[PDB]
Amino acid sequence: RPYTVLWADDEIDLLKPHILFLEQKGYQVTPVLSGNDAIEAVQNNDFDIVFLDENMPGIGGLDALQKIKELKPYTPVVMITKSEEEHIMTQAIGGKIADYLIKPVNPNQLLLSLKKNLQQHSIISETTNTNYRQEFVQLGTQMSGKLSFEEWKELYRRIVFWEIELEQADRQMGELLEMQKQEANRLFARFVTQNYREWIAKPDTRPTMSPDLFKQKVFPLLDNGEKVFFILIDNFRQDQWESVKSMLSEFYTFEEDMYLSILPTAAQYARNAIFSGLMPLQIEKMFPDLWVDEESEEGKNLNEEPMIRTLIERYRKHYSFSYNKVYETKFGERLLGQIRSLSQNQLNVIVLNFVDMMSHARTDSKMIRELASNEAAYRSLTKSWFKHSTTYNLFRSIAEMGYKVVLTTDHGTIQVKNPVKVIGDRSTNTNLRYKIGKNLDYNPKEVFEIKDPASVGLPHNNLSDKFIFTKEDDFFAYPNNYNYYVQYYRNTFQHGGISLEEMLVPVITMQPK
Amino acid sequence: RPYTVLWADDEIDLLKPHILFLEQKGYQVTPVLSGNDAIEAVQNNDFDIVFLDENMPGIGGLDALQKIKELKPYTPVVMITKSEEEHIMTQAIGGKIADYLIKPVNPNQLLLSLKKNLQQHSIISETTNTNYRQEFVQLGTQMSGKLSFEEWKELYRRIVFWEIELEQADRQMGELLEMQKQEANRLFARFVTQNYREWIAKPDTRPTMSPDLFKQKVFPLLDNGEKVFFILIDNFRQDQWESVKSMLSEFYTFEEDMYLSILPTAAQYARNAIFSGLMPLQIEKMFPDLWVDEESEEGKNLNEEPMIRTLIERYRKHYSFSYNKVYETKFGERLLGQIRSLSQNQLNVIVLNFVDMMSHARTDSKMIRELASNEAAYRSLTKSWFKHSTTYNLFRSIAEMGYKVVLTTDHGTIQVKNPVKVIGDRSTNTNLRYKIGKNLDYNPKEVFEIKDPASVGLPHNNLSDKFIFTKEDDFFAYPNNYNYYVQYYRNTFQHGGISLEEMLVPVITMQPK
Ligand code: BEF
Ligand code: BEF
Ligand SMILES: [Zn+2]
Ligand SMILES: [Zn+2]
Ligand SMILES: [Zn+2]
Repeated sequence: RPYTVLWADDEIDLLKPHILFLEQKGYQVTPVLSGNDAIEAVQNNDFDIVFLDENMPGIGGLDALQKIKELKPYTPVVMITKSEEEHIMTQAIGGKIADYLIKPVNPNQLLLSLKKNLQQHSIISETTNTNYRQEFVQLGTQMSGKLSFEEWKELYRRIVFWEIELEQADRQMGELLEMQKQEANRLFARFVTQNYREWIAKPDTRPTMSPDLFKQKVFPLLDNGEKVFFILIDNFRQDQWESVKSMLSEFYTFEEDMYLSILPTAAQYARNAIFSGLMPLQIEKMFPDLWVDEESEEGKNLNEEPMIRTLIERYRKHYSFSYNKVYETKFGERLLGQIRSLSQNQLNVIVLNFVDMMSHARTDSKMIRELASNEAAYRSLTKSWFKHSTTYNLFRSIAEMGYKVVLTTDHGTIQVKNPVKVIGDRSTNTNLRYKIGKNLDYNPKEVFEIKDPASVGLPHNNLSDKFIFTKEDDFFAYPNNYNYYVQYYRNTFQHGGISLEEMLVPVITMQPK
Repeated sequence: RPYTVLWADDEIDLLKPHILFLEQKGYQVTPVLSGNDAIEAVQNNDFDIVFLDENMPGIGGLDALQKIKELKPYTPVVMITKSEEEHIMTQAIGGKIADYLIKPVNPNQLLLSLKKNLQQHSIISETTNTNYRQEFVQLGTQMSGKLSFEEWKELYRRIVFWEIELEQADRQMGELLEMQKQEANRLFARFVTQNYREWIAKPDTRPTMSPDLFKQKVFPLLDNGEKVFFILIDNFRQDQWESVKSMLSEFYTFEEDMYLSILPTAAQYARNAIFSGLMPLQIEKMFPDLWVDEESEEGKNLNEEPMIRTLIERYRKHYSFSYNKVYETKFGERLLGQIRSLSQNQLNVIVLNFVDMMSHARTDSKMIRELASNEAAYRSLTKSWFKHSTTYNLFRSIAEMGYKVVLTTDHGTIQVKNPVKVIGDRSTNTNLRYKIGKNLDYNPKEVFEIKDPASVGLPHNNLSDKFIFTKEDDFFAYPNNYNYYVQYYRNTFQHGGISLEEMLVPVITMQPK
């Protein structure tokens, strides 16, 4: 079927050359001479696009626009007029005009406007597929050759970008990236297993990790006299920052970067390392009060504010600061009300936990299994919360206050696929991406064995304790009810292990506009 | 602040007057001679917009665009070239260009695209605010007089339209419509309580209601030899339809309409009326084995496929039909996978329950309390579900199967606000918007008294039973721990009573494009 065009213009006869040209290109043009005729035509038909002229007898062009957008809000309306007035242009833009063309009109301009407003989705789709197939060989070739951390960053940023651009494409085109994604995870998995021990041993030569975050990305700005809001959104992947960055460009300049999470990828160690500036083991030694062991019943991140103080004082700084933790809407509302009473501190730290709460609810919540069945839904559901929670307005006010913002997280999360059999003490931790214990049977290769936790800067309730970690998208399953739990945990989001999603996380330094 | 423009063209010299015109109108313009110089400037500067000439030395104009979008995807780009080729248009469109202007370009045309690509949201907001006040007058006029059912449809449609249209505006602009909506609900409740008993007694004259839906909206299509998918999304408000119809306009054209759900606005009564074509009392009188009374705890809508068979038979029809109920996520994926097999039926009934489950979860799920805290969030969450669940690809597949779709619901829901004291019994039901009881104590002025359930086509277990319904945003609250349950149920979504959201519900007839 060919596309239909409704063209309303009292001088429609002067446009015969254009109309023949359009009919020549396969379009079915319907002419009328008044806006009343135009509205009636829209009432009784389903045109694909409407060309309107501003100056007509009787009803005006912009009035027909308003009435037409009430009847067919999804049908693009192009305004084609002699007038160059600024109030006419403005009103048309406000009337939701799809495009505005000033007479005299190049016939080829009409052609462009018809392609862009009737086929931009189908066109963008075929280009994206083409441009992806173009870059496919480079991707596999880019990762094939062993590469540096800085290159690993760009490789992942690239895969994320493609993962988002291909949400709309067909399965076949989706799977080509999944393979590349998981193959990258496999290759990234072994990449960290080779160097993780030496990053702990050699802090000078290592990449930025959780204990260095405040030192590399926060202290420079504070020392430079800049006022900062450090926003920690627990469990915020790279692709979740891509999903929300468009909302924030309206208020901020982005200085995007990434850093490496320590293992395990969970708040107990990675987030405590961030605010303390130390590895968990050094937290237990130097500050035994502030560390909470794994076997304890109490929460494991209740002493982040005092840790911040030790970090500030340990570096001989005298920053004024504040700490707020929003784990419940109503608390985040009160914070949004008193936000501007924090204008005195050089550093305001806000922790948001809903995304981690939601990521976990993907397992034990019927609601979130549906609303985040897949990663695209997960990202969309993340966008909805960012917008309609206090978070959006929170950023808006901070931008008004002139505070720079370092937006980052403590770890990501990954959709788990394959079970890894493990058996341990009943008192063994219940995390599915890492386990702590002594009497643990498993296959050493299938996991990432750490028999000397002190070397990787991790404390232990005993001193025969060993750490094991899943890699890629694996997850631990116990032989009891193995058939059941593997069903229950397949395709859920789990953090604590090793993967590009979990470890490679964004740290965005944002300047208000 | 004045907006920054980056213009890249090898013949920049010639475009100088265009630049003075832009710079005259308060636009900072930065000119480069090639993409390479353009690609640099974007990294080293935060530009508001880019102007890309296609044909330049070395770097391809389109290949620069591809880079700029990957660096600063949030920044619009306008292409201004002498090219009139089709693929350059196509490639530029596929590169996510904002506007494409053929040389020679009118200066006012460059002004047009600058207003339309850097301010559009602000202009639309002002126009929306202005236009609503002008229409606010008429709406007040429409409500002033006595209203027919058809006028109630049109009024409610326009309230919802402005409800969504004003999501992007100040609070006070939202409180004007809120007052308008509340007044509309008050009159509509008055309108229902005056005429409801007449409607059940005069089928030939009453407006379309639940037991009439199939004969009025489905059978005429099948009689005309059309293939119909009847999709009932439980608990789907007008504003929820309004939120998704953009997604569907890509594949269907719509004949939008609304009908009245019978009371109570609950699946047990309204939805069974739909599929049986009878009032609940008639379902019990004629098909007692298919009716499930209130006392029992078994599901109340488990015999809808038999009811459809009796409806087809009752009207001496010979339709081939299927019936599928989706509440699990996995089952929906199975249905989509096998959607083609339903091509052997004239009528395909699909029931989707998630939106109702989701709506109820707004009460007892701290997840949905956050994700659907307000009506705007409720709509945003319905949109993401529709898109990223199997529902989107279900309508997609149905259109490709040349099937006509009748999308509707059994009732809406309303955010409750004010309690209405009621004394009942352990036997009394738990619905917040209506009660059934032999001995109910309440203030008759705060409810709609049905002492004669049979007169409104309702069954009951005891001869002295009666029905009472809340109106507007009221909800029933029992005296014991009244204070706790008032604050607990306040601001939740509840259905079963009288309101525009609950009763005046959409029925869309859709034709595949
Ligand atoms: F008469 Be139209 F506005 F060119
Ligand atoms: F040289 Be450009 F493509 F006008
Ligand atoms: Zn965390
Ligand atoms: Zn977590
Ligand atoms: Zn229902």
